[PDB]
Amino acid sequence: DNLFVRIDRRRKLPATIILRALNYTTEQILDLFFEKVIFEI
Amino acid sequence: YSYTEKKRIRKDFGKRPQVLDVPYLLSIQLDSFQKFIEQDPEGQY
Amino acid sequence: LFTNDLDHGPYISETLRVDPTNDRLSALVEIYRMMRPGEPPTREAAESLFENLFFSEDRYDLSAVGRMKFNRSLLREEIEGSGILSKDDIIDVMKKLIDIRNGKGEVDDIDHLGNRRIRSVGEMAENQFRVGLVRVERAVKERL
Repeated sequence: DNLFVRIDRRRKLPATIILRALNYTTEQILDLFFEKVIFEI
Repeated sequence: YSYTEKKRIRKDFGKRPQVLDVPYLLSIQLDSFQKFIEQDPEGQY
Repeated sequence: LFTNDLDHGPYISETLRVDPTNDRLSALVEIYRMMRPGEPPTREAAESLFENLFFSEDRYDLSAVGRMKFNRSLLREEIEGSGILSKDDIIDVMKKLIDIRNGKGEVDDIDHLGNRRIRSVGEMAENQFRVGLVRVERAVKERL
């Protein structure tokens, strides 16, 4: 269970690369595609 | 009754009231070509 | 973050773990490697290629019916817009694909008449005429 991107049906490529190309950071990606919880001690 | 039909009337056995007339059978091609060649101020087509 | 096995999933986190790129430039050069069988590690040509691939009006075009269908498919209420893909469009596409993966939604019907369209003589003639105009403009610019 992971996502790929294929442009013009050429060859497989991971789907995170297209997000990276649009000046997106890893933590921004995780904020976009996940929901957060708070842990406190 | 029209002049052409009055010379020979075809007996109709249909029993349901005609409500919508059969449209002009060649509308698609002419409408497409008119949309192609007609002046368009909005410039959509 | 939040993870499950029935309603949610680590679809993107695992992709990131398998993802070899680290920054924007590495992703751009990897895309350039994939597109071009030759692999020169340049700087500006890769960015230009990526920009013209999807964000250039002269090379990419979502028609009015295309934009309307795109907006209706992603439940977006507004029907009009631009013929150029945005980043929000891609984000919504992947979000909806994940939602389908999560069991929330269903796939489209290929043979539904709401997914197939009629193209008549005028549209094809217009396409051919535009092709001719595009062929003319190059020589026009060259000699200008």
